[PDB]
Amino acid sequence: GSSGSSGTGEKPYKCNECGKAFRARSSLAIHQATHSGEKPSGPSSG
Ligand SMILES: [Zn+2]
Repeated sequence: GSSGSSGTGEKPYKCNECGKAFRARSSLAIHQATHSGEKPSGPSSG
């Protein structure tokens, strides 16, 4: 694995969906726009 630690690193925003941490809101939002998912046309996967 990895330590994923480079000097400073404050996690002001935390995604209550997976566990991601962004520096600002905009950064968090853009991501939250990936979780959305329903009525999938093609369950072939899973
Ligand atoms: Zn997330």
